[PDB]
Amino acid sequence: ARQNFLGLVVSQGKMQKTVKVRVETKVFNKKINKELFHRRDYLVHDEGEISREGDLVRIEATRPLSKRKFFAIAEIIRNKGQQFALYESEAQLSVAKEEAQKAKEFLDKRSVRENKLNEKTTLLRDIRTIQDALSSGSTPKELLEIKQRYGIQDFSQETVRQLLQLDISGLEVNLEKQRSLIDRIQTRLSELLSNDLKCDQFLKDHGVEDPLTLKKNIKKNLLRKHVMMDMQQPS
Amino acid sequence: KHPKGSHRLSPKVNFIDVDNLIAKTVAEPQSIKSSNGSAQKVRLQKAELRRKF
RNA sequence: ACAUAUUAUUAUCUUAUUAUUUAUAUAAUAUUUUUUAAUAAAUUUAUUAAUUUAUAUUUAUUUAUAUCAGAAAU
RNA sequence: GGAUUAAAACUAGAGUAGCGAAACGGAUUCGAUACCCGUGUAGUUCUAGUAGUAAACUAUGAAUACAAUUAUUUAUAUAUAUAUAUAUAAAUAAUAAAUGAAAAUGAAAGUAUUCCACCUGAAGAGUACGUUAGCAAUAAUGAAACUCAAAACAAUAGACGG
RNA sequence: GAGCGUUAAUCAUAAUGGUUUAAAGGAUCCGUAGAAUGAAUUAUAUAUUAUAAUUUAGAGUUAAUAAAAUUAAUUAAAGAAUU
RNA sequence: AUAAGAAUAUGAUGUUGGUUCAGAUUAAGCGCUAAAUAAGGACAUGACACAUGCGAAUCAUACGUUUAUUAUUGAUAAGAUAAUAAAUAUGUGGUGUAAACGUGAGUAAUUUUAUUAGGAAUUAAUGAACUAUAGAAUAAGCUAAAUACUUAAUAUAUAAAAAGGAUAUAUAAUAUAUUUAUCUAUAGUCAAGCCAAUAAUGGUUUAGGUAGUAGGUUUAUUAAGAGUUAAACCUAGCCAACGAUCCAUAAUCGAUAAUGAAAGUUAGAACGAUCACGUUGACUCUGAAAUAUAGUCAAUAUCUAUAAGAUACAGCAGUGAGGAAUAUUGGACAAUGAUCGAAAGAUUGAUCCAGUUACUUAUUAGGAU
Ligand SMILES: [K+]
Ligand SMILES: [K+]
Ligand SMILES: [K+]
Ligand SMILES: [K+]
Ligand SMILES: [K+]
Ligand SMILES: [K+]
Ligand SMILES: [K+]
Ligand SMILES: [K+]
Ligand SMILES: [K+]
Ligand SMILES: [K+]
Ligand SMILES: [K+]
Ligand SMILES: [K+]
Ligand SMILES: [K+]
Ligand SMILES: [K+]
Ligand SMILES: [K+]
Ligand SMILES: [Mg+2]
Ligand SMILES: [Mg+2]
Ligand SMILES: [Mg+2]
Ligand SMILES: [Mg+2]
Ligand SMILES: [Mg+2]
Ligand SMILES: [Mg+2]
Ligand SMILES: [Mg+2]
Ligand SMILES: [Mg+2]
Ligand SMILES: [Mg+2]
Ligand SMILES: [Mg+2]
Ligand SMILES: [Mg+2]
Ligand SMILES: [Mg+2]
Ligand SMILES: [Mg+2]
Ligand SMILES: [Mg+2]
Ligand SMILES: [Mg+2]
Ligand SMILES: [Mg+2]
Ligand SMILES: [Mg+2]
Ligand SMILES: [Mg+2]
Ligand SMILES: [Mg+2]
Ligand SMILES: [Mg+2]
Ligand SMILES: [Mg+2]
Ligand SMILES: [Mg+2]
Ligand SMILES: [Mg+2]
Ligand SMILES: [Mg+2]
Ligand SMILES: [Mg+2]
Ligand SMILES: [Mg+2]
Ligand SMILES: [Mg+2]
Ligand SMILES: [Mg+2]
Ligand SMILES: [Mg+2]
Ligand SMILES: [Mg+2]
Ligand SMILES: [Mg+2]
Ligand SMILES: [Mg+2]
Ligand SMILES: [Mg+2]
Ligand SMILES: [Mg+2]
Ligand SMILES: [Mg+2]
Ligand SMILES: [Mg+2]
Ligand SMILES: [Mg+2]
Ligand SMILES: [Mg+2]
Ligand SMILES: [Mg+2]
Ligand SMILES: [Mg+2]
Ligand SMILES: [Mg+2]
Ligand SMILES: [Mg+2]
Ligand SMILES: [Mg+2]
Ligand SMILES: [Mg+2]
Repeated sequence: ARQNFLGLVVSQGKMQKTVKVRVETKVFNKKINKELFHRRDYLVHDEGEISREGDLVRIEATRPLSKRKFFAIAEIIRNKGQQFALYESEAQLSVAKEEAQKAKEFLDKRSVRENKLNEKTTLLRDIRTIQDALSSGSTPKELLEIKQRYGIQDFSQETVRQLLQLDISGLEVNLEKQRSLIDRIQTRLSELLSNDLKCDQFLKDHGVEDPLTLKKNIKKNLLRKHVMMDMQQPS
Repeated sequence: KHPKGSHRLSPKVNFIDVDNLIAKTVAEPQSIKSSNGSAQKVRLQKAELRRKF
């Protein structure tokens, strides 16, 4: 049949309807006693100009098409070259949109900081008026303004404590919950495995059919999936 | 797309029908001609042997 | 340095021959075509030599391109 | 392919104490274009460049896996009845094995794997010619003919040593 | 041995090699090609290769903690001595 | 599967390292020597120049021409006609020389070689010349005549042909029969064109090369693809340090020869395969295929007939030259082939034999006492 080769497109878009395909064949080199790969570039006809540099293609022998062209593209085995072209175009649009959004979020942050620098009022001073007015009874209009600078309509001892909350405090509680879950899951499964009877019951209670007839790994995974379905779904 | 001016498929294999090959190559004389001549008889004998072979 | 021989090349010069392509002929031949003499046969027809007519095939000269080779330069 | 690359050298402009090619003198010597002494120019210094060469040496390319010990430092860690002790790496020193022409190497110059550079008698010769690069000195690349049966390394025993 | 010798030639006769010290490590590193080489498991395939998925022992990124004050370039200073 | 080393360093030793030797061989030469026979080889050099003879002829059953005899005709013999038997290849024709033979100049590959269970454009109304089968073979002209040539007729969009001769018999030139030729068609056989992939010496101290160059589109040309060639219009490519381009050198190869344990290396004389060439260059004709050992023109040399002449020994033998060196100016067509012829036969320096030469191989070249 017509001789067919597999190769990588190494040049495209330089000649009209012609691409350069790199074909590697296996040969034996008697001198060094080693089976080597021999490489050669073929000028190949691309009637539809579909192939792109980087594509893996199969080329088939044809009639003479030019001084040096004797093969044509017969199939695109892998289209990595075509993908590269599509992803580059999308990237230009995708990145422009993201950069525009980030540029607008940077100018907004700058405006807020500038606005705050125009308000001579300082947190300490404001928190020293909400704690003196709340301990003296005075209600100068500054407080009403302060009830707008911060949005704190009510001036109580439990409102300054909520104006000065630090994110670290929330992190400390989320970390304890995370540690609890891990510790509970491990103790639960550890105990369950220690007692085969309580383990068999555990599986049946959660909806396993004849858990007794199961393997150690085929069933410990069920136990693990259940212990993690009784401490993460209920919570 | 295959190259313009080229056949997309390979030419169909030509299978020989031996009955048709024999009929066209070594066809039998259509009539039993009168080979009274000495040279006609020799030619008839040679043609028969060649066709048999 | 150089004096030699050999080969290759060319925006050059000359060029046999050939191919291709131009223009021209009161060009030749055949046929057609228009007439015209001479001759012959018969009692218009044929032949030959001319002229007119187109057609095909050649010929001579001519235009352009390429070309063995030689010259010059490298 | 690229970059960096001692000393000397060169281009331009500053600097110039000391040192110091050269040069000119003083000695030494049979002679002394030397060793020693004097006067001491370039250079040695700085700035901006050129150039890409050294015994540019561990005369030992880089990477990975692996193999028997001791000693000494360093680092990290651990413990305590708190200052040592116990660990794990690195460095260095001396070694086993192994390797090697031996001298020796010793975690490689061992056991293996991968990649690069390089060599094929001496002399001619890192020369000639050409080319490339540089302001230049030069640097890179790099032969052949002729001639010879040499030539070289480690080690051994001597002889000799101002 | 009807040849023998000689000259001219061909093949064989050590790489089942080497490069600290004998010919031979590039001054050094960076890095391109390499038709150079190079991890693990499983499944396919047309099979020491290809593809897909999965993995972290090589190679990297960031941070935390501890440690160190060297090496480049630049700028600003000090010191003994010499003439 | 078959793998050996030796001499030479050094005061001595170990090692590095070259040199030389022991083996086989030749397209061999030379020195000395030499018996017969059988077989295999023989200008590697100047693709230098060549005296002389040969190497390609054959057909009389294509046409024509020339004799003799006999018969008939011709009232005198010049001729004619037919039969018979001869002659003619200095007239017109047919077929044969694209092979074979010789040589290795050119050729490093758009061309050449080798290989592949390769390919398409998806190769002509090509048969070259045999086989099988079927059909056809007509009319004029031109020449002295024809199987010469020319123009027509009819034969698979349809296109595209031809030829008679010899011998008998019967007729009144014609017809049959036999024999040998001619043309067309179909298939077979033999045999052609083109392309791909892979391999094929040295120098980069030849590093850049290319400009129809790389690709696209269209026409012309061809049986047929393609910057293969010619014309036009576009794109800016293509090759290259895994060596481009350039230069030098060389015919290539094997189931051939030599060598080695082998991988290999060498040769390419001999045997065989392939290519190229026939003093040099280009071009054209015929043809399926030729830049043909043809033709045309030119170049170089020679010759005689002095013409827009002939010849070119790389066919055989042979000669001079060159060189260390390579042979008979032999016999025969008996054999195997080739060409012409219907046959009888003719031709054949293909070929087969012999000669010369230890160039190679083999056998023999007296045993017992
Ligand atoms: K084309
Ligand atoms: K100074
Ligand atoms: K050193
Ligand atoms: K290296
Ligand atoms: K060594
Ligand atoms: K000696
Ligand atoms: K030796
Ligand atoms: K001899
Ligand atoms: K005849
Ligand atoms: K000959
Ligand atoms: K040749
Ligand atoms: K007949
Ligand atoms: K080259
Ligand atoms: K010969
Ligand atoms: K014969
Ligand atoms: Mg001209
Ligand atoms: Mg010319
Ligand atoms: Mg200066
Ligand atoms: Mg001095
Ligand atoms: Mg520099
Ligand atoms: Mg130097
Ligand atoms: Mg050096
Ligand atoms: Mg140093
Ligand atoms: Mg590294
Ligand atoms: Mg130099
Ligand atoms: Mg020594
Ligand atoms: Mg003998
Ligand atoms: Mg060997
Ligand atoms: Mg090494
Ligand atoms: Mg080094
Ligand atoms: Mg060195
Ligand atoms: Mg890591
Ligand atoms: Mg010997
Ligand atoms: Mg003989
Ligand atoms: Mg010869
Ligand atoms: Mg006759
Ligand atoms: Mg004749
Ligand atoms: Mg021939
Ligand atoms: Mg007729
Ligand atoms: Mg006639
Ligand atoms: Mg004819
Ligand atoms: Mg005709
Ligand atoms: Mg017709
Ligand atoms: Mg040179
Ligand atoms: Mg074309
Ligand atoms: Mg071309
Ligand atoms: Mg053109
Ligand atoms: Mg030659
Ligand atoms: Mg060979
Ligand atoms: Mg031969
Ligand atoms: Mg050869
Ligand atoms: Mg011969
Ligand atoms: Mg020829
Ligand atoms: Mg010629
Ligand atoms: Mg000729
Ligand atoms: Mg000749
Ligand atoms: Mg001869
Ligand atoms: Mg002589
Ligand atoms: Mg003869």
